[PDB]
Amino acid sequence: DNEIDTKCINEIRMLSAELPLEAKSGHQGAPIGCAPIAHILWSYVMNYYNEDTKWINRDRFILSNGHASALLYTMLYLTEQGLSMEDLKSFRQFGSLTPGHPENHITKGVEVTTGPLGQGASNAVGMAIAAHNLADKYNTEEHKIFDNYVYAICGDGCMQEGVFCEAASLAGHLGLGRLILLYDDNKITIDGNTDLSFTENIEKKFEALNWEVRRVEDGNKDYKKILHEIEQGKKNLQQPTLIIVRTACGFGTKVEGTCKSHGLALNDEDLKNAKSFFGLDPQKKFHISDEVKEFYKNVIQKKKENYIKWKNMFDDFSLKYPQVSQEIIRRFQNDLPNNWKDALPKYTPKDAPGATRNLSGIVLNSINKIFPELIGGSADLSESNCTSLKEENDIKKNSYGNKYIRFGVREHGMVAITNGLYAYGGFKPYCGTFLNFYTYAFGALRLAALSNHHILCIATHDSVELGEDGPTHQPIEVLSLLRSTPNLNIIRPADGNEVSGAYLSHFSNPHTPTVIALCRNKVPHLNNTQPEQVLKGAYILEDFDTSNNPKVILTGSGSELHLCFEAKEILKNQHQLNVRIVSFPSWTLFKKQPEDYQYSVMMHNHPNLPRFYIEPASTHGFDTYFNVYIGINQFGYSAPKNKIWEHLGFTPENIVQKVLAFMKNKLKEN
Amino acid sequence: NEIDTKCINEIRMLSAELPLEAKSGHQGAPIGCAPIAHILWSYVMNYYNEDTKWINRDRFILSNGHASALLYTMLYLTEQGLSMEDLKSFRQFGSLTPGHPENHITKGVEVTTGPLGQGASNAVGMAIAAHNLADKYNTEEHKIFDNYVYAICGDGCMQEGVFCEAASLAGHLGLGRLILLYDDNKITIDGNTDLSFTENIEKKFEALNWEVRRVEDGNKDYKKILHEIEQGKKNLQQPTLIIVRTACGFGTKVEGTCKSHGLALNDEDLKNAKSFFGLDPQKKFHISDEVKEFYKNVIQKKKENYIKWKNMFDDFSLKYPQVSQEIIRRFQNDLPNNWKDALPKYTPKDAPGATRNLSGIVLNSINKIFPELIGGSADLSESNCTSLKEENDIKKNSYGNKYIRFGVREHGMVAITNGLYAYGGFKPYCGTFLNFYTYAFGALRLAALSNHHILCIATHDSVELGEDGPTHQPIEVLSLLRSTPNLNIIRPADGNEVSGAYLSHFSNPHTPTVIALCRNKVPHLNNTQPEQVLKGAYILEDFDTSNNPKVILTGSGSELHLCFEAKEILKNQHQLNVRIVSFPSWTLFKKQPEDYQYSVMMHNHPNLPRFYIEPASTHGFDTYFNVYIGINQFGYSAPKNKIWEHLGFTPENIVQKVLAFMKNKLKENLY
Ligand SMILES: Cc1ncc(C[n+]2csc(CCOP(=O)(O)OP(=O)(O)O)c2C)c(N)n1
Ligand SMILES: Cc1ncc(C[n+]2csc(CCOP(=O)(O)OP(=O)(O)O)c2C)c(N)n1
Ligand SMILES: [Mg+2]
Ligand SMILES: [Mg+2]
Repeated sequence: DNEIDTKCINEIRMLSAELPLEAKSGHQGAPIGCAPIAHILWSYVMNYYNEDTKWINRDRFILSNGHASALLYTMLYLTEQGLSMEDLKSFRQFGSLTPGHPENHITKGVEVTTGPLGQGASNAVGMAIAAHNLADKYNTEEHKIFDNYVYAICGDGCMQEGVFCEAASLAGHLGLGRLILLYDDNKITIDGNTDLSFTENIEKKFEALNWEVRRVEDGNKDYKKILHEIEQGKKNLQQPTLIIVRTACGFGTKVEGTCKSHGLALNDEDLKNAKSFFGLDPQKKFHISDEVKEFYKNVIQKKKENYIKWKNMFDDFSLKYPQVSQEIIRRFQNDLPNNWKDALPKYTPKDAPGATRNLSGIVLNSINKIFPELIGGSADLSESNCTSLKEENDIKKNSYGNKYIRFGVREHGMVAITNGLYAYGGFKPYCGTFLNFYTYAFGALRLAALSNHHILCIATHDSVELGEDGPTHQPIEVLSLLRSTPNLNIIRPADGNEVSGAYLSHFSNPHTPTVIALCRNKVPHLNNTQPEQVLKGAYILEDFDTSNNPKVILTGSGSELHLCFEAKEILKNQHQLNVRIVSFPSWTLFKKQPEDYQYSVMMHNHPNLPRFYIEPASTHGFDTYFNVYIGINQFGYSAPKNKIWEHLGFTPENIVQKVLAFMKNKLKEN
Repeated sequence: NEIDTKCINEIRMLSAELPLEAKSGHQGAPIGCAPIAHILWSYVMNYYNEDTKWINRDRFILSNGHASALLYTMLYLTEQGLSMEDLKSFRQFGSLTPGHPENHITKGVEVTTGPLGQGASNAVGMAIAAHNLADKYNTEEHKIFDNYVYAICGDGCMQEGVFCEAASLAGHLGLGRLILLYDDNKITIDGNTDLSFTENIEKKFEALNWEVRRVEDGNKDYKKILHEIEQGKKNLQQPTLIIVRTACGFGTKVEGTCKSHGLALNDEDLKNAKSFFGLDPQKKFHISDEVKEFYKNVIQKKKENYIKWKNMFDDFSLKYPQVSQEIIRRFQNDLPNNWKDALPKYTPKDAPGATRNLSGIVLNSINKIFPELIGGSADLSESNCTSLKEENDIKKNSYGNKYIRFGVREHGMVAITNGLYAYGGFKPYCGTFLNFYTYAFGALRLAALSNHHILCIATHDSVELGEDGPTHQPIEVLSLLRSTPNLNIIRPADGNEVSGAYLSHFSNPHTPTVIALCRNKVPHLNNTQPEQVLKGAYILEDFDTSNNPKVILTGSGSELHLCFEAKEILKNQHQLNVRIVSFPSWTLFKKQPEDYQYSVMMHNHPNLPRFYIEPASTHGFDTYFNVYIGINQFGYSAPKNKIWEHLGFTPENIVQKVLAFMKNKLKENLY
């Protein structure tokens, strides 16, 4: 043993613990407990380059137990990856680079946003898929361009969440040996001892999932064993490795091993006492000794030396294989393939009707041919979701350089893995399930929006239009949910041109996740639909004529917009009205537009103008743009689509009656 | 004998005919699981066909809900309220036989399934109830509650996180009254399970502290199915998983292919299958006299067992009348006498309190008079304020308690809470931070669809929670809940409204309630009233009789007190006539007559300033309001006061927005 390692570990414990104390808010116990793991990971195990936190061959790190953020920030400070001491002292303060739970959009060296338990460890499964795939796709005998590992720390909370139960099952099924998960086995959660609620035999469970399991019995002091088990885990490339590290929460302090150690239970005096216990100066606050600084300066230098060897190898590879090097650079710069928009199909009303889910499958297969970086799949609904890619193969154990993932019945794990694939870099991932079952996964979908992860969510069977599977499958509240979530696009295309526009919208908004809502049965290709105009959220398909007849606006989207065209025929020829038709594929994209544009389309500054909307979902929000509408403020039915639409008034005849009734009443009041 | 095989095969074939008639649905699992079903209803399960709400019945759950045609066939054969004409109306509008089972529609359907993983997780809650009631009420001579929970699930349920969570809790609590039969058929929709699902299930469930049993030939070895179920029942210290290997679509042309999952057998195919199984291929929707006679005898034997129980319960009720009356009251869903006396009352003279703490006071008050109150928090008992003083945890070998430590398992917690309600006899509650109910929305939405009367305590409801930051601060959740049918979301502003929110929950017994509660202290407000919370919005201070220009300020939760501070400025510095409206619940308000809604909000007046403040998405606000402060972005890791200052949650910013709206309206009207 060299005392410098123990000195580093103990100064990391106390600096980390000081951040919540300064903020009077946050968690000290796990940062103290996990300091040995962190010292080992950053000083000996992980390969990174402090001057380029986006190095394409870095080992990615994820703190799944995100409440331990003070530990991560201490490590990013010590390894000079972009945090100053003043940043550390700004822990949990407005606008700081050190929020109470790590956010990848705020802080360099933070790969994903954690805090909601189970997400980070599931994200890491997706990064391990990426690491295996790219090694298989690009490495040669002499050039190991991608040879990196995914390291994560988690606690008991992540081990209980279903999202990580799902992701861990897939990780074992796929044999992702590049994943190393260190579990802080400290017998503590917020309510108290884990014995209150959590007594699984974790080792036996993870062996049943096809993980390799290793153990460190004294994770507070045996940092050489932590290093040894990590190094041995890396040698087993056919199984993800779980390392169960036994620690004491708040080790060495007054609150050690009690559930109060979870949070902020060490004041100034308690930290002085802990510093004395650990052999440090109790009078120096926010202090790193010269010897520890010198140690981490040397760590940084050794990391850079390893980076320079890779860089020289990459330059040699790039001379020998220029077109492959060009592809790698393009993918990791998030640049899109040359002439990619030529892959988006175009249609006219003379083409045969098609379901928008099927039209989406045509687009997916078209762009798959020119996007080497496209990756994803369905949660056991590949045919119904139309996500299958012709002539591609499944990612499977010992065959990672493929594009299609069989997620199985794991919506939440799916989306978190999809998040991890995007966050790794170099990928444009997509996922699929029925729209109604994305709420199984909203924990991870909300994080895509907060994290700016550019993921594509194919969501078919978007309404009661799906028919006999019934109310447990028919969304009512989901469109409203998505429209109420910041930085998320929900697009509900009406026909083939608009499906192409929905994919165009996704790739034109590269910091925002997209959900494309798609219908089950065929709908007609409509007059004047335009892919580029989907980007504006709403646009006019047929404007007012030049007559002096009373004016009406009909608006719709998805599988009901064609009903507005049918209603227009009746209103025009049977009731002598002047009807505008507006397509409303995306509320979120529309809200981005200047108000002058929004009023030019919806004319919602006119109180007496009939402004109609139809949508098979909750009417929450409709009063913003509309003053007469048909929605669904109830659960659905197990019945054929036509019977549901008849019962709920999704017919041209009912649109007509609603508009006429609004107008007759308006005229009488006028 | 041959009768059991004949019963099984007629069940296979009648079940397979319902989707064919509807030209929609799933034939393979109903065929594959028919032997399990025959054994469960004919030999294992104790029920009473004339009372599907018998309090000591064995509850059954079909977790692989796409197999609904099988369940309906059994409810028909055991005469539990479905006719042949109902079976022929499978998946038709208004029928009692929807494509996935719905407890609100069909007698003998205990929970609503179809979303995978839910039913098996509900069954864990049902097993908690069965263990709890046995411990609470049984005596040496009177086994009032001695029943078991039976469930069938497929591969999909075994992959879903909600059931991974619930199964972990089931093993931790040692719920030996739970028996789960797993249809291990190597098939899901995409194809072979080896595409995505290769766990060693037996070893995994042993690690979760389940007992695991197996039936290697679940297509034909029905005696072994019966044997393993009966042995599973004898181990009361562990839930039992029975891994039943079947062939999806066994005996038919699609046997063992993923095409068998859905609708892949036509009229000719079913004739061929009937010949394979020794049945008359020319008779459709047919049960033979021999099979009808067999199930008539089953029903009579179940009734004999019920009469024995009823006689014992009558003897118990004479010896312990007060206890018997409590059991009856709980299972009737009736509330204790004078229960509303448990709801505290406050005035503006009382000291400020956080609404989460005030909720904790109400919970402990009603706990004293509600023996049927049960629940807990997902590892946030202190922060959610859900702890019950002087109550004990439910734990292995100690089930007659009221508090559940759910651990870090929000989705499993809500599904278990659903199961506790669906069992009968309970008023369950659960708790987590509001932002983490979207982890559990699969189950929460089903509470609404199923009419499960569950209470969801949801604290830390906004950016007001402060430094934990944007991963913890809801923006979209209030809107989601307001957009969900048959669900109440209530955000009480102070102590009186917290009592009103509990009043609202127990006054609306077929609707789940989410109560959104804040972290820090807020003042008790003028004229708040618990009974008025039932109307969703109501006037706290109404207009005076002056001719000064009118303004309405509306708020809820932790921001309503800001409207009082803004009113003081608008009245004293600007001479305006200001109404204050409390808006604790959009969902309760929407169910009021329009005339009431307009009398409160006055949203038929375009030029009247109608203000609202809420720390969440402005989606929906234009229904009642024309000027407002919301949050259409994610939050911040920062102290609450810093966030409110930055985003304009201040009395002075309310004043500026109202005055700017008014100045502009005057200018437009002068034109
Ligand atoms: C999904 C979710 N549910 C709940 C919380 C609240 N919470 C934060 S940490 C924690 C559990 C703490 O246990 P563990 O992960 O073992 O951490 P330790 O206290 O040992 O550091 C919980 C429930 C959360 N952050 N995310
Ligand atoms: C949460 C959820 N996701 C997806 C579906 C769609 N779905 C219905 S059945 C099924 C898989 C069928 O697998 P299994 O449970 O093994 O049933 P089997 O085909 O063997 O009868 C899926 C994905 C669903 N009903 N619920
Ligand atoms: Mg812990
Ligand atoms: Mg199966």
